[PDB]
Amino acid sequence: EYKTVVPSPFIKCCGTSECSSKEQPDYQCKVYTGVYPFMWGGAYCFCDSENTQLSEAYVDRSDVCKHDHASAYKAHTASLKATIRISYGTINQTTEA
Amino acid sequence: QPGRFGDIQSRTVESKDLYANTALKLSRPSPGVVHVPYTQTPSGFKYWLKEKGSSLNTKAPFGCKIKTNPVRAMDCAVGSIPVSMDIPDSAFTRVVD
Amino acid sequence: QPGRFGDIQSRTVESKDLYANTALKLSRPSPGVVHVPYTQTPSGFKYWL
Amino acid sequence: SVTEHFNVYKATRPYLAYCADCGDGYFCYSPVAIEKIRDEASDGMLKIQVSAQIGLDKAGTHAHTKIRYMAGHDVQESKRDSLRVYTSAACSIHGTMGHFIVAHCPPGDYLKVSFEDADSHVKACKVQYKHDPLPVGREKFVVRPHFGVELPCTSYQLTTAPTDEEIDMHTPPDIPDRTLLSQTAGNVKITAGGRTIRYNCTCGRDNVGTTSTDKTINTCKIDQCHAAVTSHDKWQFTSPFVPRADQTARRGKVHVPFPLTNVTCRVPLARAPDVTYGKKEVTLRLHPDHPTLFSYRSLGAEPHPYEEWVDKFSE
Amino acid sequence: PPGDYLKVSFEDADSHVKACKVQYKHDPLPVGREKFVVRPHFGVELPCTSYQL
Amino acid sequence: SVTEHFNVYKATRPYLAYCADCGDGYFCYSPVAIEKIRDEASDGMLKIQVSAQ
Repeated sequence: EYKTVVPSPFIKCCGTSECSSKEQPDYQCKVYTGVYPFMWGGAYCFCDSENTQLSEAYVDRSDVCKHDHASAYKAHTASLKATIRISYGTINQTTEA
Repeated sequence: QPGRFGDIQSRTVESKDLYANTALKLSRPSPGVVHVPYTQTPSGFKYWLKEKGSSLNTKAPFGCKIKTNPVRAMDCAVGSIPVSMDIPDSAFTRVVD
Repeated sequence: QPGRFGDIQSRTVESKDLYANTALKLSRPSPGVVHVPYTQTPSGFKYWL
Repeated sequence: SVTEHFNVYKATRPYLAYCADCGDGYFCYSPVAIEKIRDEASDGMLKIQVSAQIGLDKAGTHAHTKIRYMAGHDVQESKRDSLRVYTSAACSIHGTMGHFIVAHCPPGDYLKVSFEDADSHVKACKVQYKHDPLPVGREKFVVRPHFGVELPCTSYQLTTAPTDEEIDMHTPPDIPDRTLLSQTAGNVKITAGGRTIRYNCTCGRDNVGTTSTDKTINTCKIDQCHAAVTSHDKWQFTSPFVPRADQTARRGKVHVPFPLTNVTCRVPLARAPDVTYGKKEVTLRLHPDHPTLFSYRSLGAEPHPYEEWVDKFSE
Repeated sequence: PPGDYLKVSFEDADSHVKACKVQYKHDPLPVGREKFVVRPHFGVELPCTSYQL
Repeated sequence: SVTEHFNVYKATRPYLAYCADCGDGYFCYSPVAIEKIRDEASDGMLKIQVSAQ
């Protein structure tokens, strides 16, 4: 399973905040102009329209992937080991070959 | 491919490099709301886990019993095994006996 | 037969004898528990109904 | 001992994030906002993360019986006895530590976490979540049996010890509160009551307003004026529902408690089929209590696998 | 929530629970094109009707 | 009379019994192990036997 890493939005009040590339898998980043977000106590920014939210997200391997993962294998050239019981007279014995 | 087994792939459990193709796309935040909204195709591994069906242990021919660690097919009732037998004279009894 | 109609049979309501063929089998108490664990085919009358 | 595990939270605060459905059909800024539901235990235990912190005093000392949560700018505290988790019916909560809950839930298509405010008002958050865990065995059994088989599974271990799983802590953003401003004969009183305020007033001084009140000796009024609490002494989770203060690296971490561990789960054993033998026929009468996988194969060179989840009494 | 019955109940002055239950199939149709279960953080504001409080 | 109907229990004790699920998903020694649920009533009433009295 993948983990999707989504930081807090970098809301730049009264300004702008250009995005930049990163090497992380499936990484997406976009800057959205003209945001005017609210928090519980009021508007987050003074400027009514000169704000930009930088949204960033990328994919990472899940925190349990060490423990819950499936292995894709190529499988070929099988070797056969057999356990045989040999007996005759006094001898009666089991050997792997 | 997204939403199918191996939408993320890693050459080993520990590897630093991850291929990811999950179709992660960001979208613009709703007016006055802080939430970094986004769509992404659900985990192809977590689809596989329910789409699996019963494993090869229930389906292998010749009555094989399949096991892991190591991958092996036990007791496959197929073919025949030549034997070369070098028996010493001390195993037999003489015709006089 | 077990789990079908007539898995237990009585010649009359007041009969003291009873035929029963319910496939009751006991199995070993699990390690550390006092429970009398058993398996039995559910009543063929309550299936019939 | 647990008191040295929980003190990792003493550097941190709960937070008042946006919840899209607060158990009534509408939004509010909720002290219980569900951030992620983790579901990777094969036994079906859910690990739920909430914006509350459970097991902690206002001081951040460990306490069995307290939840701490935001009521505004101030952290408040209330009884753990009120914490309830529901899907289609009430879940059983097996463990709690800070932001995290582990619970066993019945199948359902939403998940609600709730507790009671210090004023005994119920506060909650609800999220859509299709909970329908796969069976551990070959039987979609409902309740743990007195007798059966111990199959291997995984479960979240109920230990609070530090773990490799972690969540990034950062300084809170500058929390706006337009009740800090008040008009006084055309002036704007900055009611910096035990806070450090950042303000802007167009006609006023702007920049950081500092602790203690400011008169804003002019006519600017509350329009063209703004204030926010700044320079908080405690970190918050970098959740996507709360702005980030700056792009710098996280000021700290908290570990995700209750590590995933290997366990055995007691699955039932279905009844031995009633069987009769015909000429090249086996007739099985199958009496499942719950959806039970029936399967067979030929032992020849051509198996023709059959596979049927039998939920009805069938031959 | 969806369900087959509607029960209204309240406690008497002596804290005895008093109730009534009726059969009433509550399957509401979706607004729009998805039978969603819970209100999401982001989506569309589709028009509808409901009882003004 | 109800008192002389009940007093047959005066010779008796409740008991603990093994219990596979206490409501949280693990085994229990509760004072209310459910011994049998009897369902012979056609209206669907259940007669439940528990180790509490």
